[PDB]
Amino acid sequence: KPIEIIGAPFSKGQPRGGVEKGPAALRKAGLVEKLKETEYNVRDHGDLAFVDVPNDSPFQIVKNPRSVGKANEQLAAVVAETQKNGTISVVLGGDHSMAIGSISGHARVHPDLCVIWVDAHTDINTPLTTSSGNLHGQPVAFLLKELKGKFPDVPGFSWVTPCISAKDIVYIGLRDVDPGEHYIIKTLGIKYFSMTEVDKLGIGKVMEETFSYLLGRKKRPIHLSFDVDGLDPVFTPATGTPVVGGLSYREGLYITEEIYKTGLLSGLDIMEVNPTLGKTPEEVTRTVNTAVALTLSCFGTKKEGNHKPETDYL
Amino acid sequence: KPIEIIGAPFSKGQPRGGVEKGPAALRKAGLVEKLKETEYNVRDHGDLAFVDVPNDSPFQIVKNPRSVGKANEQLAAVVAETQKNGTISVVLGGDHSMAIGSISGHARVHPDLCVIWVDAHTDINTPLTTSSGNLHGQPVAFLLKELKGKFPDVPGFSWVTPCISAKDIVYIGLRDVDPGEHYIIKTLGIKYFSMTEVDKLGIGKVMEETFSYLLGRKKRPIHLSFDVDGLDPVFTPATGTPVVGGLSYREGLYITEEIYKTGLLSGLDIMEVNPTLGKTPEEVTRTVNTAVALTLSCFGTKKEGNHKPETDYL
Amino acid sequence: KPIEIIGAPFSKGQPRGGVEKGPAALRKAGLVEKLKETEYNVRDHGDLAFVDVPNDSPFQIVKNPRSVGKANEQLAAVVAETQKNGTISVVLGGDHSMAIGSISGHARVHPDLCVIWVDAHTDINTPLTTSSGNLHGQPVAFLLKELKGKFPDVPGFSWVTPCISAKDIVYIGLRDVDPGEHYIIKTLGIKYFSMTEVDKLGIGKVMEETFSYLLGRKKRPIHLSFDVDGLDPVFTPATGTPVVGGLSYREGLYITEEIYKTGLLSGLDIMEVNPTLGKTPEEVTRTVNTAVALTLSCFGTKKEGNHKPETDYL
Ligand SMILES: [Mn+2]
Ligand SMILES: [Mn+2]
Ligand SMILES: [Mn+2]
Ligand SMILES: [Mn+2]
Ligand SMILES: [Mn+2]
Ligand SMILES: [Mn+2]
Repeated sequence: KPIEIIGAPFSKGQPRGGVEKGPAALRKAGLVEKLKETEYNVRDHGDLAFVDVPNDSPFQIVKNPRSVGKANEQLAAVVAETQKNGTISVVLGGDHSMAIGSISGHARVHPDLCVIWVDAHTDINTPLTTSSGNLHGQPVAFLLKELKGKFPDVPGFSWVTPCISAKDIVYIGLRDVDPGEHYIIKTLGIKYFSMTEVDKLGIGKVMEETFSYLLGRKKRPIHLSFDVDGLDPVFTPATGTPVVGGLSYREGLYITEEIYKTGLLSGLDIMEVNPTLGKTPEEVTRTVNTAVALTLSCFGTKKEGNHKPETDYL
Repeated sequence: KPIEIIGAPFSKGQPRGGVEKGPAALRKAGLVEKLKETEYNVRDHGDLAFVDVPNDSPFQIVKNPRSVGKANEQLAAVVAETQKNGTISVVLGGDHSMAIGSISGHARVHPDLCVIWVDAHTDINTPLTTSSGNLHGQPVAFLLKELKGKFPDVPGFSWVTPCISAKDIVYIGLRDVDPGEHYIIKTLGIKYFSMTEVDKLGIGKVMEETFSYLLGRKKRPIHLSFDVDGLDPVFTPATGTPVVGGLSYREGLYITEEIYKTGLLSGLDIMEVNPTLGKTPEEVTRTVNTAVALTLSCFGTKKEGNHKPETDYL
Repeated sequence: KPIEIIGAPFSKGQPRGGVEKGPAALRKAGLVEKLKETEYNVRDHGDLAFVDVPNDSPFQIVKNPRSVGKANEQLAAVVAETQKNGTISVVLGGDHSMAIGSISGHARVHPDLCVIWVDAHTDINTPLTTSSGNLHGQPVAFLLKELKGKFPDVPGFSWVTPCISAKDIVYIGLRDVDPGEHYIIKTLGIKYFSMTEVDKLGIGKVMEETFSYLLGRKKRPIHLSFDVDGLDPVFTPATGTPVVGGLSYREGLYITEEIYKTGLLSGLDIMEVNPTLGKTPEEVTRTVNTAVALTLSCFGTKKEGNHKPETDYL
């Protein structure tokens, strides 16, 4: 099967600045040429060009509503499209808000897909519950069925069609959940493994459950939405939402690693990688590199080593 | 139920200097206002005022005997008192030596209480076995029944009445135990989980045993004596007794976290936080903040998120 | 039983420079006097003197072939010798290439021995498969039976006699395996626990399997070849082959710790400790000290404390 890399230099989900420089920093780090070396075929679709909706008045709290809406509309399209041609979609963020289009597009071509969301946050706050109007913290809401109608209609997000239900998604990493967000997830009984779960079970066990829970019955495609801030800041320091006590490098890789072995990786999102947010070059480097790492992991690089089939190295 | 915060700016247990600035650095870090936001009621009883016994000759090895004795006498009083009025006692150290009064006072109002001691050390060295005469390393001894008489009588500690037996306490973190201390704990068969145990079992399992072991039969109150140096120096760098390979942040929180869920937290001690001991402001900050973290954890903040009951955020 | 410390200031296995200063930095750090304090007898055999074979032309890729061959010939001798007199052999590297002689000598006196290899690498690349000709990355190959003949004959390694088979060795730590190396290990079905395994199982479980796998049937001696780079660079920073996401300090100790408890430690190798490779004195210090740590662990120091038998400290 083939891979399709899609840039998503967007940053209006987050109030900060620099995440759009994400895909570029990733590419820069050799992400493609590297992916190239795996047993997958690679094509760099480039970075979507985003048209900034002039005069994007805040729809209440929600800021840059239309700017984001249109942004995601394009992406969901490009994604859906390449998904249609059976290529696995890899989106390079850009902030997590772009998630909406990535999943939406995907859903179209693969509606039975499930979602593995790795992040310190749920990003499931609704236009109402957000304490900011930052959409990079409301992705799961627009995509969620159960949350349909449960909030007004934001300008530009008219095209979104809740494409998944709480029994289709699993969180991993959570450690900073807003009262609303918590309520919402505890109410809709959404399966997750906050750091406490992980601490109690061990990444290993966590994956097992995560997998049998989302794939026990039907073996549907898997959409991995990996928020860089999900790993402790000690590995993914360059982000806008750093939270202490998060997934270790090793844990993070184990996840991407196990998900590779499932052979069901259909869609991937590498988000919140914000180059400008680095106390030192190192940090920014460190981040990106693990970012790249995770990515290759998802695609077969194994901590246990790799060799080319049908080839006697002796 | 309500909370009672009691400062314990003491430092004569340790030979170093700066721990008395502990409670202040904690307070400073927003510890109260933060605690305030939990579903507990809060009252800051202030920082006991300690009278330095002029001319405190070393009772043999034991240094600043009377200075400490009187220090703890006051605390055990204030503690006992507020415990009586059913408020959960939170002591901010100050060095671990102050533990004696914190537990003693507590014992009075709740003698059936058990103790969860988190620390890299046992601090169970007797006036005889200590290699220094530093009392901040002899707390468990004065409080221990089994060790009653097993050593001379120190000036000022005349008031102490061994209030617990080796089947009432559990250590977690141990990784630097003196030959004596070891002997003593292995002799009196005291239950513990040194880092090796934790490595073998996983904080999760460790808590399970820790809980069924100390609460299997009777569901007594729980006295948590948390020594900041119990976490790897990578989180709690600002202390006088740093030891490598200790509880991670995540582990440390899991503990306080589980103990919160038991609903039996009766007494707490936040010790050895020594502001002056920081290679950089960061370290000192980092420490304090996790210190605060642990504390709030004990009181309901959950890595998995928090929302207010009977409130539709929608 | 007694201990025999043998220096191996060698560095021609690695292209870098400084590892020969290893044993010295270790000694310097109190390694002996420390070991002395354990319930083992200690004798410092000194650091073998190595004669640099003048004009060591690269046998193809393999560099410094003869220089290394002769180096290991001496060691295998000294090792074999002291092993004969029933003393447990402790070799202080020096680069991992010296492993060949350490194991070889050992094998002679204890051919039924098994090997626990802790390292980020397999160092099982053959003169053919190496991408460099650096022998410090080919140890396991020369010692392996299955790999006998599977490659030309290197100058100076004429004396080596494949002394163990893939069912006698277990890797722990692996996270950087060359395509060849991988192939070779997956082909010969060699048991190992790469970081992914460890992440999935937990050092604890890993040791269990490691032990029942290598000692289930016969309780043979154990040869521990510990490559310093096996721990995350965050503890063992001073090495030529640092790899991210490796064994933690705690994990590393747990291993040496469990292996101590088996009572079967027959041979040990403390390698790749390269003093010159330190961004700061600290790093170099940090490394060495954990190096020493591991070592003492293997010999009875327990995170859970230590006391002298038949002695009432009361
Ligand atoms: Mn996110
Ligand atoms: Mn996030
Ligand atoms: Mn203490
Ligand atoms: Mn301590
Ligand atoms: Mn090696
Ligand atoms: Mn290595």
